[PDB]
Amino acid sequence: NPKAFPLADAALTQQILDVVQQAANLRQLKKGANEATKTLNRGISEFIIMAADCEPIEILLHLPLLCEDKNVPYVFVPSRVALGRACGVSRPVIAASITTNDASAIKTQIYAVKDKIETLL
Amino acid sequence: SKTRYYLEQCIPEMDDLVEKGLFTKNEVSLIMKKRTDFEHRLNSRGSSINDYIKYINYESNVNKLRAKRCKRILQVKKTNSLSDWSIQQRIGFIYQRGTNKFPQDLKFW
Amino acid sequence: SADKVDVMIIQAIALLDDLDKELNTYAMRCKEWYGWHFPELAKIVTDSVAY
Amino acid sequence: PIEYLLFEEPTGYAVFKVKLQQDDIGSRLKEVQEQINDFGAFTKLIELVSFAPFKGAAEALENANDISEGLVSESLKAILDLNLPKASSKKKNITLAISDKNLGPSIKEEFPYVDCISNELAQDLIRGVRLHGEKLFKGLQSGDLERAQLGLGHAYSRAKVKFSVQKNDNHIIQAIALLDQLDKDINTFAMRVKEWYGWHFPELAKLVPDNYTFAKLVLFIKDKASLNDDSLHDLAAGIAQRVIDNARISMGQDISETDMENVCVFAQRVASLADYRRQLYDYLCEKMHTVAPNLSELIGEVIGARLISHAGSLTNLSKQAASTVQILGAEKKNKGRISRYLANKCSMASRIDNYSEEPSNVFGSVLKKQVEQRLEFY
Amino acid sequence: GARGGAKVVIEPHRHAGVYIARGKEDLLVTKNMAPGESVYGEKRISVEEPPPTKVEYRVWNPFRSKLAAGIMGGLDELFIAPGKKVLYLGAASGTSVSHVSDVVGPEGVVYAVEFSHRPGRELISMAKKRPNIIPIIEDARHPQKYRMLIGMVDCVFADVAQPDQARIIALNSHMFLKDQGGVVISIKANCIDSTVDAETVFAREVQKLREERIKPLEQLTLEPYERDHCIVVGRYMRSGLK
Amino acid sequence: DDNMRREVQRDLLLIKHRAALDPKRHYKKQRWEVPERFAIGTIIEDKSEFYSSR
Repeated sequence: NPKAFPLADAALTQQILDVVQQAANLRQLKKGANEATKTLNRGISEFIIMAADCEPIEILLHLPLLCEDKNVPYVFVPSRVALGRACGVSRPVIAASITTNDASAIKTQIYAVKDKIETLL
Repeated sequence: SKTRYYLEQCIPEMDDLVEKGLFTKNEVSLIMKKRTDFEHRLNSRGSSINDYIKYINYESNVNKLRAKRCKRILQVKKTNSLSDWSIQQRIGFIYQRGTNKFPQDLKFW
Repeated sequence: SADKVDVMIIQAIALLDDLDKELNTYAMRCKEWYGWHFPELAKIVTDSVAY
Repeated sequence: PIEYLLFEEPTGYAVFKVKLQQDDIGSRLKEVQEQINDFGAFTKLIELVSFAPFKGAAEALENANDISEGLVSESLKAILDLNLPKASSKKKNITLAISDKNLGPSIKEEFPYVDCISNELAQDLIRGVRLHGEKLFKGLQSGDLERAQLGLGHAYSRAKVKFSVQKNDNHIIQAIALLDQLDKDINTFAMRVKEWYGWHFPELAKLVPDNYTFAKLVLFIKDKASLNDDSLHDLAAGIAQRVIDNARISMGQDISETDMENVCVFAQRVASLADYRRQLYDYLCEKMHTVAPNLSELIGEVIGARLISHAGSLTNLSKQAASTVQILGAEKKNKGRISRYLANKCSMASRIDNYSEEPSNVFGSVLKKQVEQRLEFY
Repeated sequence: GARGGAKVVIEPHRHAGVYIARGKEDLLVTKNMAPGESVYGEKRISVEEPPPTKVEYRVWNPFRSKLAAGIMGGLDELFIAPGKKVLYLGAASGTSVSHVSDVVGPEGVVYAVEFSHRPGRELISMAKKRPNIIPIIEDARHPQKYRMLIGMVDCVFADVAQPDQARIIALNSHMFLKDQGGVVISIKANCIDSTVDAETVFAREVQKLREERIKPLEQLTLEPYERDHCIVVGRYMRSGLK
Repeated sequence: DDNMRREVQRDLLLIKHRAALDPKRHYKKQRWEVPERFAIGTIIEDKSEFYSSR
């Protein structure tokens, strides 16, 4: 029973982070832990992703208490550098979020991802 | 009511208790009106174990008086009739009813 | 003389009032700090010196 | 066939004999399912025949955990072994109206001659005895149900969460909110010691301005009659000679006695308050080192206690974002970007030492080194 | 507007327990049970009363609490009176249960159930402060394993986020709710069914209630505060449904 | 109190005629009879808030 329990396996990892890159190219993503919690307690968040190998794990483990209280799915991913390459940014981002927007052309893939990870959790 | 039912069930003991001459009609009506008031107090709305205790005391003392008038008037101990076990049967009924209606007092138990 | 003086008996009840409100706020702080170990007695005793 | 019922209650286990039966076929009718609500007909239907209270608090928690996972325990098995008759195989086996199908097989495993039952008849009979509550038990108890179930609920919740009762930030909250108010109270009462001992020796507020050593030497010199003992004043406090000759040259003086004695009582008690402050500050220093060590090493102990007090709780501070750790006064262009850096590093340390199970100091130290390199960038 | 320091009158509302705080712009305000400490970071009115005493009040942020939006949109009657016992299916954290607690008051109780763990420890750390609530950290889908510690609540309320909403409230209300008692549920359309839209999923849920013997009597949509939720108020009839 | 202290006679008239206090608000129409039980409060701001509602 570790502290990063809903850790996604390989194929679900690849589909959630190509949805990440589509969102980053569609200007619908928030990069980083404190902007993630700011958009989370603002409310606009379809789902949030953390990285399960940051060198202190608690600096993004503070996000569960917000997200499963405000009823939004959350998923750990086994590589911060892969999530950085997904977000399309130089330094490794460890906590990304997808904002909510019904004027974005990845709504179908976002909802498929969200249904898969609610079944995962 | 049911107080009428209990009082009417205790009539044959006074019936043979006057049929044998050890209790005449005046004093048996006296003990019957006293038992009437005691039994309505027992089957009131919100009675008490003190009322159960003193009604039991009345029945034990009328049993002692019945045995005394039996050994004085008829000069026999056991009258082999309904008049002997009836008061102890009633005391058993009163103790069973008290332990049903008030089960938390170990003094009465 | 200065043994039948009044400028100390003014500040004596000034001290009594300040000490009264200080004892009240210390009662509140001790009641909640011990209540974090034991909440069920701040409602059952009220006399703070007995507390 | 419902003739015995088992009810579980946060003071004890109850077992009820079912005197007569409920109407089974018409058990959705209004004139039947109002009889469960009213009291004058429910005691026609259910009487109490056994009530054994578990008396230990921890044994109540253990019975509640064994029921909540659906398993028999010592007190439940004890009262069923007592009350449930051996229905011999010529007649039948006895029936028992219990509340849940998860519990059912675990009493059927242990007692063979019992037979559990929970249809909607057992459901609404248990609902009726739950509704009427205390008025069925006719006084076979000592203690009401709601306070006992409050305690049992809090204990069952903490035993399910396995909540760490060593991560205690409320201690640091009350510690610093007592500490600053206690410094203010020591200062005010020491001003009262000064203003009350002025009538006996008004050239002492000039010489001895420190409140604690003022109160301690007021405890030392009672009346202006010392005049000789110079070798105790450097202990209790050069200026020894100034206060000694000012004990005879000044004579702005009232000669009063009982008020001087109560000044002495007041002064020694204010000195006791100063000793209490000087130990409580050290207490919350080491309790800040124990509870919140990374934030302690990064920002300092009393600044950390002030910051957790401003946040309200350590968990609330952690679930705050890293840009809303703006607090005025604490975390004291080139004078502002260093404070922003220290702010979100303080939020990072807060996240570490709150969401850890019990924290370490190595991340506080490398955070200190990172922010010191960012300061030496200037 | 409504900054910290203005003077606001505190008028009483129809639903006893809550109050309207009328300043130059209005607020919805409940009378705080444990004074001195906000629980999820809301602003507090603080009135003085005459031995000088000082009692405080909390605002009720409807964008972050469910039934506050229903109260401000205007419901005919709730069942959360200042004496009742209130069950709370899907108590997330203190952020609404503290408001339902101090609406209920010092006599009645609020049994707040919760399935997750980290909101559970937050709920317990809030629950030590005020005494009229009972935190339970059990799944709302199994009302036979916290049947030990509660009994005969007087109104249930529901915010759970599962597509067996009606089965959850039906099982918890059969096991605990008394007859002629209230049930206030809060359906989230996009949560429980994403395919078909809001009014169809609301009608399907309220049909499931009136099959499970809750006679519904109010439906509110709370549109300017949250999107496409609904508050459905009902009685639990069990005897004389029609 | 029955004498009404005149300050909560001023500001109750103020919030009763609140609709003409600033020409960008437009409160919805309501009669607002004066409540015969009412207090006067003071908004304690949040400690984690500054520069925007203090």
